[PDB]
Amino acid sequence: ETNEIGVPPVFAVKLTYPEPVTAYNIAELRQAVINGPDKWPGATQIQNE
Amino acid sequence: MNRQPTLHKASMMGHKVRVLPNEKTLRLHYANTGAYNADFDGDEMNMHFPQNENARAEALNLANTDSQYLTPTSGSPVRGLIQDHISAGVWLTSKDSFFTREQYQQYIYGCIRPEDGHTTRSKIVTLPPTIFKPYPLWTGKQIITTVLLNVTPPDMPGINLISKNKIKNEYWGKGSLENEVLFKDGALLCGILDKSQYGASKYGIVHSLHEVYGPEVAAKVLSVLGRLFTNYITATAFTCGMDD
Amino acid sequence: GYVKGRFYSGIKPQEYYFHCMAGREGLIDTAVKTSRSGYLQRCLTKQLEGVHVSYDNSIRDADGTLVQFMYGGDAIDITKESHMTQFEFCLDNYYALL
Amino acid sequence: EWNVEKFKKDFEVNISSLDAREANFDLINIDTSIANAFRRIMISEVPSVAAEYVYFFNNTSVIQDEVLAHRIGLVPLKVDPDMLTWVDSNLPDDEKFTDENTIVLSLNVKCTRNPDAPSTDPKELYNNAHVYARDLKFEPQGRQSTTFADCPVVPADPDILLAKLRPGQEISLKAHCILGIGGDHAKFSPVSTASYRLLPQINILQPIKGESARRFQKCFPPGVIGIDEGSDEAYVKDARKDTVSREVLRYEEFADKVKLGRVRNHFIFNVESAGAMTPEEIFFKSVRILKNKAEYLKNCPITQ
Amino acid sequence: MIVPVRCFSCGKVVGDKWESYLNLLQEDELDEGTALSRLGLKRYCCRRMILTHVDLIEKFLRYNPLEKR
Amino acid sequence: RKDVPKVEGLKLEHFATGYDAEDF
Amino acid sequence: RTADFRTLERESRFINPPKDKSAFPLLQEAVQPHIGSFNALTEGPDG
Amino acid sequence: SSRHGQKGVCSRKWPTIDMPFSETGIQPDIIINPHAFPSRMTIGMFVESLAGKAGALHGIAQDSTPWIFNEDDTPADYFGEQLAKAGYNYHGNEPMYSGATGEELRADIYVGVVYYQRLRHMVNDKFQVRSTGPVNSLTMQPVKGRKRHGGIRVGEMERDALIGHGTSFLLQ
Amino acid sequence: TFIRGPICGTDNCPSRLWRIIDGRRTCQYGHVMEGDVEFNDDEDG
Amino acid sequence: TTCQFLTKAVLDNEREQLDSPSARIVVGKLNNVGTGSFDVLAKVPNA
Amino acid sequence: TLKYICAECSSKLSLSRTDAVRCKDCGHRILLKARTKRLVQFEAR
Amino acid sequence: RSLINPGEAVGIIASQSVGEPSTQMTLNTFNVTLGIPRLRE
Amino acid sequence: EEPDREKIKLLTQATSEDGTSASFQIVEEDHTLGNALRYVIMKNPDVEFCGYSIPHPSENLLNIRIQTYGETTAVDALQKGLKDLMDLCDVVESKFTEKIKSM
Amino acid sequence: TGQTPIVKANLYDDYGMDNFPNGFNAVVAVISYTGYDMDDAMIINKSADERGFGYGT
Repeated sequence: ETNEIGVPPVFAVKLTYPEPVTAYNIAELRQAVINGPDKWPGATQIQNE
Repeated sequence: MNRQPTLHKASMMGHKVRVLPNEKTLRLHYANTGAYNADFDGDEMNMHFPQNENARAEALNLANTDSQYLTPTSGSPVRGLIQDHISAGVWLTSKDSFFTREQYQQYIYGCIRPEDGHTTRSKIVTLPPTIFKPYPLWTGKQIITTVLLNVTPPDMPGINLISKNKIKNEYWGKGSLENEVLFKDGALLCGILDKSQYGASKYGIVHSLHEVYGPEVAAKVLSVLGRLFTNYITATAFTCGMDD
Repeated sequence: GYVKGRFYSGIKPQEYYFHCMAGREGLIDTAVKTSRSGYLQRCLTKQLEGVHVSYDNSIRDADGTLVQFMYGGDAIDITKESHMTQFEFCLDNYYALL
Repeated sequence: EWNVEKFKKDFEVNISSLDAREANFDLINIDTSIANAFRRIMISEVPSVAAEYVYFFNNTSVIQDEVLAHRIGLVPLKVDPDMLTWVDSNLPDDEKFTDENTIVLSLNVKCTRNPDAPSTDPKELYNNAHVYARDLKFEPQGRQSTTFADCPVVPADPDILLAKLRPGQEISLKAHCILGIGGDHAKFSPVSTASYRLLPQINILQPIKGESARRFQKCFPPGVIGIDEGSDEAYVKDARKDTVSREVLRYEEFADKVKLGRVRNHFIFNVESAGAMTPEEIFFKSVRILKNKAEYLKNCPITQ
Repeated sequence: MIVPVRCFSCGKVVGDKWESYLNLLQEDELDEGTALSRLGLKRYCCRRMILTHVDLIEKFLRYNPLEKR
Repeated sequence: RKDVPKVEGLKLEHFATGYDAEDF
Repeated sequence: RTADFRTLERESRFINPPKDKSAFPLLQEAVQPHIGSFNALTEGPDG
Repeated sequence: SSRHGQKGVCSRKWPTIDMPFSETGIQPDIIINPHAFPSRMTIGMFVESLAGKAGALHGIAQDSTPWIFNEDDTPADYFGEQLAKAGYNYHGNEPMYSGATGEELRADIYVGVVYYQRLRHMVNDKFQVRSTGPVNSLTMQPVKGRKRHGGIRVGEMERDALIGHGTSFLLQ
Repeated sequence: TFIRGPICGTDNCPSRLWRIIDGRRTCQYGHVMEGDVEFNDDEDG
Repeated sequence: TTCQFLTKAVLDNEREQLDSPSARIVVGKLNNVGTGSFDVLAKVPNA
Repeated sequence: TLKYICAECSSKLSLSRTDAVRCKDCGHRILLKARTKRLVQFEAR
Repeated sequence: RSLINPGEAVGIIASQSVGEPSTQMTLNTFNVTLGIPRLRE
Repeated sequence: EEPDREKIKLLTQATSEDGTSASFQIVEEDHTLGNALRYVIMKNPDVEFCGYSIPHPSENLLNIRIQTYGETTAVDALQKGLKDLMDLCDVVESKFTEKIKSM
Repeated sequence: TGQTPIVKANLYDDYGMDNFPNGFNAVVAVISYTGYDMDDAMIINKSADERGFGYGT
């Protein structure tokens, strides 16, 4: 799309966004912890309370 | 996303992320090359990734590329198709361009895909052909009518536009009127489309859809015409030889 | 220095040489382009830097010292007055623009 | 109303020639989107055997190790496919190559000075100065002695010059040759050039009898236009012979008197081979892969 | 360096035709035109790969660090 | 000035597929 | 003909470097400004 | 780059099958956009393309010294007759088909043989990515260096762009 | 990879330490301690 | 001329009101040109 | 038996501790390391 | 509905809309002080 | 018992609840089958719309979208185009076998 | 993998530039087909690359 950038998978598995886990996103953030920092729609670290 | 000499605020715009496999470079559309003033021969761009929702909301609503369509210096549009999409609309919207039925349905779904959210009707609507009896055929101006029929919202009526091309009438022959561009209720009825219409040019069709339907509809038309004149170029090429 | 040759058929060795002279006189204006407006724009953007539209349409500096009473005379964004006088386009598209 | 029995009543195959390496044959009244798919599969999807992993023990020659390992991979082997099976990708290296997946080749060439009378040619002057492709020695590993005894693994072109040496230098390697498709790397491509052309159509419009028909002979290959007299003036003998050079459309005697189009459902396939398989048999593999590409999509569920 | 194994464009095996081609120009005294067509190079994408080869390996092989002189 | 000298002895070397040297 | 690559003359020169005199004498005339300048320090009239 | 200043980066290593094959069966090694030619006027490349295809067919080398040809002896008519003598088109064009749709292309495509070059400055040493990284000791800011893999700089001018959008939390 | 330092917190990991992506040191069981910022200088006579 | 103005600011004994955007970035305060030019307040239901 | 090669006279030559790093036939100093039989591996790509 | 919004950074936009097209007038005579040295005065 | 559930994936975000307009998503396919299948699907007299589309050259994906008129869902018309493409490959194989046995 | 030029000047041979092959011949098609080549971008063939095409160390 014209309003888009194509991110490589080299960049994609490094840059992380802190997403606070709530009732509406635990289905997509459980899958992020399961995939881990190798497989792409995943995560790298979790922050405790 | 940041071209490095940031001489104005459209050199730092807010793009959406599409993660592509198997690539080692950032990868950008041609419509953004005039805004950053980039030439695709080794330019590095900084990719800044903000970290809270007070910044995601402001890269999606204030510094995104769709709101940066007109520059603040004179109000001229700075986003549009560049080199080879210009030289395909002069063939696609030409008057030789007749498409059969199976070719008509392919170019619509080649550029507009309802799964990605390009349609507004959740189902691709089409047009009756312009030739019925010897063989049913569609004209190339009727594809441009179709892709405007799907990306614009169904409630608002079609665009009414009278404009000009860059191509004089006498390059087409006797009594041709293919310089006066005419849109009547969202239907291209006359004249080819050029840099003057879907380039970075003022009072064209893409600059008129920005005024009537807003920045997100005009963003989709540059996306849809960017893919229509890429799949048309693949099926019907373009070359420059020695006899030219 | 009038080259009657063309690039399809070739330019003769004399007029090949003169076209090499005109090819160079633009290329000395390649290096003088760089640091012209770099310091000029920094020096603007430090003064005109807290200057912003207020909620009463006045154009005020960050400390409040008023600069203008309306932006331009009529408080129009440049990126909005593109079809504002194109009255023929608005009458055709009346129901779509309403 | 299109039917597959209507397709069977008007589909012909006219084979022009069939050599052991190249086959030429026409397909008539099939769509361009189906005949493209046969060219498409013969280049990409049809599998073949190429060396994939190269294990050097000592390479002291001039050619780099990563270059010489690349040149072995481009060597076409004369191994029939449907003898090897597909190697697995996500199983480790100690379990990955078996006697059922892999063919092991090797190469052990040392160059030595030769005492010869004298400038002088290096086949006279050095022993083992040119490494050829036939020096890849097949090593039958596992149970590949009762099943590759009729057909030993030989390069399809045994005179491919792999490397060159001078005395003191040596190459000692051991390459594992695995099955793969040409769409991954181009070395698994079973065909040199599988391609088609579309049958040219020459439509003479006015009668162009006379001496003008002699200069209408010359604007085509010689087995295209025939002349007898003003009667039997200029008829197309064999349009299949014509390459579309458009030499007739640059003369002013014939800008109006001819039209140059194609017959739009008459393909002329030209299929060579890399030597491992006959070209008429990599066409049957192509037409069955497309069928098997479609059975696997038919007999397959849909979830969400 | 050495002759490429395959044609770059089409993919026909070319690397077995370099030593044959130098006999067709030395022994038979042919031109470059008939010497390529006798070897079977008939598409100009693969005619240009035997015709154009430099064969720099014979210049690299003169520097042997493993023998005297 | 003499014009650039034409090579004498050029023949057809692009035949369509399946035809090799059958033109006489 | 118009030009020729010297494809048996190149190969006979890669295998056999010239023993008497360098080929390509225009390539040694490219640095005769540099070498002849240094040669004039120790050669020519007056030593 | 060719020998006429027509440089360009590799945009995509484009797969083989969906790439326009010819009547001969040849697929090109390099596709160059025809739009790079009007602004640059490199016509020495249009004549090289049909002089290297005539020279590949007939087995000959053509001289390309400047001022061999003349305005009465145009090389498009010199080398063009060499392609017509081999049974190709006089203008260098070849009929190509589509790699994707299989249909024939609209007009004949200008194909030939051009001597290409490869430049030594490559893009392998360009990218970097930063997520937490080493910091500086005085200011506790991210550290300069592609070796330490950190420190993309939002400098003096990029601050002015973030003020000019009015976004206060992208500057924060 | 591992660099032996002090024991770790959380009443979980007693182990050695290990640096993480470019900037901070963790234990091998996942836990990471604070203030670990690596203090590397720049380079610019 | 940084410490030219710095001595001028001390000998004046000046209070910096922190409203130019170059003074808010120094002290880390939010800039007030655009979305910083107003305050958001949340409406709570109970007294 | 690890060896080296003299760069000048091309004589293969092993070298021990408390030896002058020289060839032993000519008196040459630059003395390049030979390669021995050892497994490296490649993709054929 | 086409008015400038409050809080708009018109100071920066006016300084960028002068300084950016003065990266486009660096050229020479194709009398009066021309281009950027007139703009520096 | 092991089927494969990644190869074909009906996209419910663009599938009509009528079933007569769906958009499929194949993995590991391209112009090879997607142009061969679009040809044979468009010969059904009940198909109103059909087109294939590859979203990006990088990922090996393929979207084909069938819209019918009625009395036949797009899943029901996807599989008629797969059998007639299976039947068409058997005709070509049965003709090319005769002519090798005719030389 | 260097190659000589088919199209060359006659001073290419007098300086002996064949000893130093700077470049290779390529079948080049001037065509806008892919859409990936504008603004001085070019398209290389993938199978040309796999078979070695301007490979260097």
